[PDB]
Amino acid sequence: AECSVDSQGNDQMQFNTNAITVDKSCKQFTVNLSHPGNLPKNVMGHNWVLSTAADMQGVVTDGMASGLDKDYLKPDDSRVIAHTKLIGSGEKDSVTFDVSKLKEGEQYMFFCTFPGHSALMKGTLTLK
Amino acid sequence: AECSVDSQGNDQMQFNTNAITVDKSCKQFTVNLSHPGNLPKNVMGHNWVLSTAADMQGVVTDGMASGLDKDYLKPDDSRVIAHTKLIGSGEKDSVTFDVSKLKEGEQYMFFCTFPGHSALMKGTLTLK
Ligand SMILES: [Cu+2]
Ligand SMILES: [Cu+2]
Repeated sequence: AECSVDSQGNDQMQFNTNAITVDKSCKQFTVNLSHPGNLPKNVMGHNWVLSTAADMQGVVTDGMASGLDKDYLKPDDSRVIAHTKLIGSGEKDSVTFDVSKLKEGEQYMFFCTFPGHSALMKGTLTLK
Repeated sequence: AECSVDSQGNDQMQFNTNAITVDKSCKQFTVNLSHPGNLPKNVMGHNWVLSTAADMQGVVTDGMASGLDKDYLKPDDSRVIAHTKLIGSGEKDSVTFDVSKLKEGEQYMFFCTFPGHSALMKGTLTLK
């Protein structure tokens, strides 16, 4: 805990939070994502993807085009700071990343890239 | 147009209209649904479903429980007044229903029951 947060993507197409702050003392930060619900990945999969607020749009749009087999992420997208995989219900994944990749004074956004989901499944992240 | 309306459901989970006025001189009313875009039915499928504003929530919950193969509509649901099938991009479907099944002063909603889409794809239908 302290440098980790548990996140949930449900069958209603929402995340349980919309603002995560990363404490400057953390060397690494972990996101544990679970998918409560009953629906399969192909109709209601979720991932936790991080980028800057300004890159988000590019990542969601190139992710959408890559398709379900690339977990709707462009392979080696260098706008992507960190991402989990695309999980279906009852599945779980965790991503740990370097806090050094964040810089204080920049807005980040986490979001899901499964088509249409970022309209509700998104939140701000900031290093503080 | 005369006793019919054309409706579109696109890749960003939006219907092109959000209010339909059926007119009382119509014995029947037709809604012609189409889906602009490129995503298939299992990612961005849409249907047009009508029920009272009061029954929409159960129709949505039971719908989501029916599965993709049942087009996310509970078969022979008593509360659905008219519905198209679920369609992906490039697919088209229509429904004609009799205007005697709507009464004056009752509030009706049209909506899409594909998981997560109702919160964003819905509108009111009025007998005038
Ligand atoms: Cu999602
Ligand atoms: Cu829909």
